[PDB]
Amino acid sequence: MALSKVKLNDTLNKDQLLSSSKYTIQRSTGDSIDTPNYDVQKHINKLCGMLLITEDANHKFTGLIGMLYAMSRLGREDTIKILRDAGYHVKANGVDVTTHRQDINGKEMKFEVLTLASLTTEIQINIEIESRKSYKKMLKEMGEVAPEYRHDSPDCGMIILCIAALVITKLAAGDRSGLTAVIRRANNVLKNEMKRYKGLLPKDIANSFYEVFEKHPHFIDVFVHFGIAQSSTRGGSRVEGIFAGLFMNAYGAGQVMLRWGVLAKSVKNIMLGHASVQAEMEQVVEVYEYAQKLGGEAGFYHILNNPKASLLSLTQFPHFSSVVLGNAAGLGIMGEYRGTPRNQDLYDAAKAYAEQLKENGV
Amino acid sequence: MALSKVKLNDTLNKDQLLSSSKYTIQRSTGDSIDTPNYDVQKHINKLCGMLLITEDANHKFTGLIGMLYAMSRLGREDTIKILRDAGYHVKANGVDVTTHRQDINGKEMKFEVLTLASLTTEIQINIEIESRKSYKKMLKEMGEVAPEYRHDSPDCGMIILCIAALVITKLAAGDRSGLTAVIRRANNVLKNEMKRYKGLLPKDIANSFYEVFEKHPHFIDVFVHFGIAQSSTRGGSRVEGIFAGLFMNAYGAGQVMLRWGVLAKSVKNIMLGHASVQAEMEQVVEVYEYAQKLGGEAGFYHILNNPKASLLSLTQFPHFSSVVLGNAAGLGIMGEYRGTPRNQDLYDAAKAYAEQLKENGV
Amino acid sequence: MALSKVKLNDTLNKDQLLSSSKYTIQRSTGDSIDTPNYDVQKHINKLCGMLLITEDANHKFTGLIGMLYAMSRLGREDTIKILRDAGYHVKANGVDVTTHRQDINGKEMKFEVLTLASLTTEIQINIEIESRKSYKKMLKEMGEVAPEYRHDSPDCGMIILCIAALVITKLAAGDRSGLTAVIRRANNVLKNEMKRYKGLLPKDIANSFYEVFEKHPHFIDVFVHFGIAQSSTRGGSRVEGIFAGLFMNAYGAGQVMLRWGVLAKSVKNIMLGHASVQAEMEQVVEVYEYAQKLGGEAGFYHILNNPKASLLSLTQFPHFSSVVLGNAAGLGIMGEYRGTPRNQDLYDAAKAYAEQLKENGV
Amino acid sequence: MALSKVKLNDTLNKDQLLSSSKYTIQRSTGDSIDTPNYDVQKHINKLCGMLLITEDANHKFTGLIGMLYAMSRLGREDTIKILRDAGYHVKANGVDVTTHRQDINGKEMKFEVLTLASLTTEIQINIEIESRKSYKKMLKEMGEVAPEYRHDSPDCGMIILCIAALVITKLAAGDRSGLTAVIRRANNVLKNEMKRYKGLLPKDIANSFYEVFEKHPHFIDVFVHFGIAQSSTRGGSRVEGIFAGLFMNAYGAGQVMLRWGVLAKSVKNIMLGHASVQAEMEQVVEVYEYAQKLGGEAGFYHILNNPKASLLSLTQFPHFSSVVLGNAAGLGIMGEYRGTPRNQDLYDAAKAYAEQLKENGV
Amino acid sequence: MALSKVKLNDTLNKDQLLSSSKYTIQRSTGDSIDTPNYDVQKHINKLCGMLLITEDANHKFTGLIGMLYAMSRLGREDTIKILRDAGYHVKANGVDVTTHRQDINGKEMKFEVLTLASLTTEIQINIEIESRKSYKKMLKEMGEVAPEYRHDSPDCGMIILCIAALVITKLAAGDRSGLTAVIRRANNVLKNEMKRYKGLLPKDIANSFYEVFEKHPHFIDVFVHFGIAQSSTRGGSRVEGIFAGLFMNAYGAGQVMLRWGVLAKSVKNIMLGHASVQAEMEQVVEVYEYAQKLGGEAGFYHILNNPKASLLSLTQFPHFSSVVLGNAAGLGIMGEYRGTPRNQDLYDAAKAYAEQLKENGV
RNA sequence: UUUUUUUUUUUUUUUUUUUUUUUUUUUUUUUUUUU
Repeated sequence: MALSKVKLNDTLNKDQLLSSSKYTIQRSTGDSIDTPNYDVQKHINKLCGMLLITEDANHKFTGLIGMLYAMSRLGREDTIKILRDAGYHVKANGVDVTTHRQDINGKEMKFEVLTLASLTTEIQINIEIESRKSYKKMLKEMGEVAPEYRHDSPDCGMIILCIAALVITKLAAGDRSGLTAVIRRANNVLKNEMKRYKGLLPKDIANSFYEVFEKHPHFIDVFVHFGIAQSSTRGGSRVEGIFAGLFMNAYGAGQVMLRWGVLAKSVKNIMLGHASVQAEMEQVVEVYEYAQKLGGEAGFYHILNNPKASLLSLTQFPHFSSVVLGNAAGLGIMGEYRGTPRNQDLYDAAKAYAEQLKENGV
Repeated sequence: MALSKVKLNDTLNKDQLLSSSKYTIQRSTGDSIDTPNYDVQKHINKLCGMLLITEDANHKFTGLIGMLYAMSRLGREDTIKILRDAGYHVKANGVDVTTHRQDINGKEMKFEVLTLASLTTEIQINIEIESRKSYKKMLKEMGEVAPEYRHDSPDCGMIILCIAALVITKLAAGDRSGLTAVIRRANNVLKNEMKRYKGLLPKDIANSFYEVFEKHPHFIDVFVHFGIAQSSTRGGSRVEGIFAGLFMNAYGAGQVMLRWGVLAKSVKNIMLGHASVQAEMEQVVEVYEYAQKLGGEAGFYHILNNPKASLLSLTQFPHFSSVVLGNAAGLGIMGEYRGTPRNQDLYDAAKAYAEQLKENGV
Repeated sequence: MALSKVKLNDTLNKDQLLSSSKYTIQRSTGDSIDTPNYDVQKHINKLCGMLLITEDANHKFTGLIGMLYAMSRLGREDTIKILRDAGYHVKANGVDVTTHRQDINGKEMKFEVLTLASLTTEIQINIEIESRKSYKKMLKEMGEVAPEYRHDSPDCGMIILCIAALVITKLAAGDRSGLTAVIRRANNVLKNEMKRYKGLLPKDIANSFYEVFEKHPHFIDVFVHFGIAQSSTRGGSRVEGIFAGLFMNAYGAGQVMLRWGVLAKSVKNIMLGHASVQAEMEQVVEVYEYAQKLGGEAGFYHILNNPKASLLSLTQFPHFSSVVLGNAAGLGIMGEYRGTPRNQDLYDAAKAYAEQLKENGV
Repeated sequence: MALSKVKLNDTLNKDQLLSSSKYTIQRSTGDSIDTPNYDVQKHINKLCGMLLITEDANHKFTGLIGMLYAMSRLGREDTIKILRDAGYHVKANGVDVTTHRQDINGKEMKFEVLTLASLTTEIQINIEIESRKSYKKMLKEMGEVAPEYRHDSPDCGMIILCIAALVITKLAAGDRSGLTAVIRRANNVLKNEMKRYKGLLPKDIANSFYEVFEKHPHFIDVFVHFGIAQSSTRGGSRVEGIFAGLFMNAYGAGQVMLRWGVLAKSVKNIMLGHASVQAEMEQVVEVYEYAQKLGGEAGFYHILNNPKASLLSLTQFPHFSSVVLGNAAGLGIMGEYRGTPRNQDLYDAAKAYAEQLKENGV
Repeated sequence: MALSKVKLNDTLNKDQLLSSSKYTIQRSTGDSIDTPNYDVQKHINKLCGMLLITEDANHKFTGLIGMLYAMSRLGREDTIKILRDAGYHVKANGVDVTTHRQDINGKEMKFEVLTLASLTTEIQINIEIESRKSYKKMLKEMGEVAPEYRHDSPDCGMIILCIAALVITKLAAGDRSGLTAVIRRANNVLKNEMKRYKGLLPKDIANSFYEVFEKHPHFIDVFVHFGIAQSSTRGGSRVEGIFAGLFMNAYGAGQVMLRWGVLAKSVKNIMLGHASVQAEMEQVVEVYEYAQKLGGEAGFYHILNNPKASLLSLTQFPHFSSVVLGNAAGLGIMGEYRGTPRNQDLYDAAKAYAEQLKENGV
């Protein structure tokens, strides 16, 4: 009857507001960050292969190198386009290949290097020298190495970006907490690669990536759109296939409570007949409809500092949050989720109901 | 049938009337309030950092200083634009950096200061001296301070503006009543900051802000639009993140009764079958439609002296107001809302119904 | 079918007729009523403050003084404009500040006074003397008065105009009947002001205002447009905000029956199925449409002698009027509305239905 | 299809014909009827006040006197203009104030009188003498009379013109039939006036007015336009409002059948499905459209001998007239309307239907 | 498509033809018919009053006398103008008042008479003598007669012209057939006049008028334009309104079939789907458009011998005429219209349909 | 060929207004596991 139209869609109104605000704040530093093109991908892959075959190398700039691989795989104009869509005021320090001369210990030698505002030909040739030394050492004691053991093979950048995906998985919390689980998974898979190569320091690579993402954030959006584009394609090697599964596994972070609530719904937890949640039913329905409307680009918000993610938190609905938490904990799956309820009574009640309901499960 | 068009939209008619009145009253004082630009933000941030690291400093002009930070972050032309939209007759006393000479206790020293019609180089250098003294004292007994303990770090203005948001939350009542809850929340959060710095007098900062807002009101609109613009952006630090959540938490003040009425609706309180509210159903529906039409810019009205807010008060609908109050109190959530009903009988009846309905909740 | 166009819009035809009549009657007295400008507002506010702080003063010309405050706040040209729109033939006796010399009891003293065709410097200095005497008396027995206790504060004219709004509320009846309710409300609010000052004689002020409005009517339109303009603004204090709520509360006088009819509609009173009102349905619909078309400037008609208000009276529809009256009385809200129905049977029937319907209200 | 344009608008054709006839008949008597101006209004009001305060005076020329008041309130040029628009051949015997000398019973006294072609200074001084005598008698037995009891007050002419409006109400029939209802309505109100003054002979005033309107007709148009102009104004008193309501109540005389037909339509009387009225539907629609087109100046036709009023009579549509009559009589509101139907069967049928439909009205 | 322009407007072509024929036939008798002016109207009215008050007078020349009254009311120049527009070759025998001497039975007496080429002073004085005799007889047996019983009153000519209008009503047939209905109506009205006077022989007056119109036709056009001019005026009495209504009632004679066809259309007679009338639809539409174009001066054609009236006869459309006749007769309103159809089958069919449709009328 | 009957219009009731009433007032950052 007439009551049905008594409503208030504060969420939609906030959305409209933040979408149309008429004003803007600016930093506009004016940086001149680099951007390569399709050409130097081969040199970069060879470099990553050297840095992989070499043992115990200081995997410091590895995350940077992988981001450069990504930008080269993408394209100058496309990178610039997404950056301008993101709203930046930066420039394109074009990259250029060149030879470097160095009288190494009484020998003039040619050295393939790239001009950059962040790299140094010194460390480049150091890397190349160490790779050459341990590579000839590897040639010793067997006579020859396979093609799948040398820097020339093409899967190196994808191997690094797999770890990058493992890190962007847990960057939601992003406090160097999930490093242990990251290492655990990276050893659970990639065993073939860990035996085929040796310059694999997962902890060091992850720390490097953490530093990179903590300082320069725009690489986040870069890597995101790169992974999305790579997934949409159907081409690539075995590593590219695993990479896509890993990347997509990190969909929908900072949104777990919604799915757990759907879970407790599908289990038919009795406690939802309580008036204290039957009230909030309306608003929770409305936010669910909002998420359904947004559809695709919904899971990657909390990855970023996108301000519209705060809407999708049921922490403001304490009774609902607490009952869902109690249900999931009674199911014995909330391993170490450092959350908290509000109505401890409802939490304990739902937990007791669930554990009672499971043991007598036919 | 024919009865459906018997209507009278007094609210819309009042809206049209006040929108088009043909006349205006003016004060037009002719003040020459200052306005900085993007340049001096660094000096101001350093100043706020000094005033933060220093202990037990008289946080008197801190609210003013934060407003100056805000105007500098915004822009001269934008501030002037919003002021003219607000309908002011003021001028732009441009700010200028300069050095000040002072033979401090037998030593001529240079002193970074800004010409202003509100500030004094004397108190500026006093602040700087006190900061330097306690900073070298902090350098004692440890040997060195971290970069996150010195005035040079960039989060100071945002730290102050967080408290500013906590204050504009309760400025709706605006009688220095919510100061206790403000302090409570400011200690519930910002514990990291309270340990990282020491010049934190929340009560004093809040009193300063109260004085500032009580005297000069235009800073209200300034701070509002500033927070809105900052929220719409996404590029920010952790402090900028917390600030946006805090600011948005103060959306929709002086409108709580609408949401509580929606609550009592969603609970299906039996008492709304009463004819004495079935009558007023029409007008309450109409005002709800008006609010839905206005959409976004609806919650910030009561923050201001905007005259159109008086429409959105259901106090003129006594039966509806009383039943909603009784329902919410029966739910045991109306903590200390100093309201009053009219039909005490309906109030008590709804409260009894609700408390009866909760205890037997399955 | 063809019957739908059988119609007769006597209301619209009367409207057109009275709008275009080709002739006019004139009085054209040729008065020289005064008009100040923005300058003397401060002196007038100080005068009102004196007349407020002084005790038991004969609040005789207070309504006149408040109207002068209003004209000064408005502007000479604007007052003249609205008067010419109202169709007057008066002149502008310009006001001028000056000093007056008077050897008070052996002392020559200067006296701030304004030349006027209504005021006298004698009574002006009498007021000032009494204010000074009781002000120094107030300074006794405490040592000092606060700034919010002296004539210098700026809220005096608004304080008077609040009572003016309370009076123009009930001026529709305008027979000195609502004075009791006026006093009741004026004591229900303004308690802070009644304790902060003492020259508050609400009955005397109201009688003064009644005399003023009974004699000079043009001040009615003046005060109306003044209140409208003040409400549209936002820059104001507590008193200014209260004033606007009070003024707007008097919207739509002599039109209560329409809203009560809407009420009885929303309650679905069974008696409207009667043919004796199903007939008049058409004309009542038409007048409702006329009111909806006029929209804003509809509620202030009965305040004035505007001749077009007689249309908006359902007294000519006796059956409808009587049923609405009976319904509202059965709801027990028609307190003392000295009205009368025509069909006493329908009146009693609707009342019985309503009271039957309320007691069994679920 | 093609049938829709088979039409014949005899009404419009008659209208065009009578509007353009090329010829004219003339009487052109050449009278020299008087016309005053704004000056003598005060003397005339004093005279009417004398004739009101005096008891049992022969209210013979009172209607004439009121018409003179009206012409004085209007203006010489305006009266002449409307008369020439009406198509007269008369002159303007200008009025002039003067003193008259008369040795009353051994005393020479001055007597304010006006030269006129219809008045006599003798009867003027007789009136003044009688007023003076009973006025001093009224001064006896109380000591003093109020200002609202003497001839000097300004509402006398309006008091007379109220009765004039009551008479022009029923002048449509204009056979001295409605005198009883007129007296009843003069006692329904004006009770305050009947107690405040005593020279009130409603029957005598009405007979005087009847004589005046029966002889001189042009005063009809005069009084009409006067009332219209007075209504359009707003500046007035209680008597002025009363008068306007009374005057407008006489709008639309000799047109009641149209409104009663609209009534029977809005009730949905079943009998209109009869073919014998479905036929005449077209012409009745056409005349209704004609009336809607004329709009405003439609109700005052039957007041005059304007020849175009005969169009707006549904007596020529016997079936429609009879069914409407039967419906209205079945509603029990056609009190004493001395009409007649044609199809007595349809009349009785509709009456039976209506009375059947009312008693079972839910 | 192309077929729409296949047309033939024989009616318009005949109209153009008869309008422009280039030739003329003439009689040009050269008569010297009289014409009075405004002066003798009073004498003529007195004469008619004598001839009315006198009993059983031979109302032989009464129609002539009334026509002379009409010409006197019109004007010499205007009569001559309309006659020349009608295309006559006559002269103006001016009328002149004079006294006649006659030694009546031994008494020389003065006798008011007018020189005329049709009248005789002998019969004039005979009329006057008879009037005087029966007038003094009327003075007997009551003592005095009222002013509304003597020849001096002014309504006599209008009283005669009312009967003249009743006759010109039925002159369309003009075979002394409608005399009975004429007498019936003349007794249905004018009862007041029939009791107030006695020289009223309606049959004799009508026979006189028939003779006059049968012999001299130009008086027809005279009387027509006179009635039209009198109707357009408004300044009149009861007899004038009566006369105008009567005159206008005779509008549109010899055109009844058009209106009856419109009637049968508005009833939606099924038989018009027949192809035999769907064919003639075009031409009947065209003549209807022609009549609509002519507009006003359309109804008075058949009154005259104007040759253009033969167009407006649907007798040449036999199927349409017969179906309309059958419809109207089935409605039971074609009382005694001595017409005839052509398609008797269609006539009977439509009649049966109509009478079937009426009895079952809801 | 054409035309073809019926008929003046008006008629009752009635000024309008009339009550109650400033609004605000509470709590709250969000994220956190497994593949």
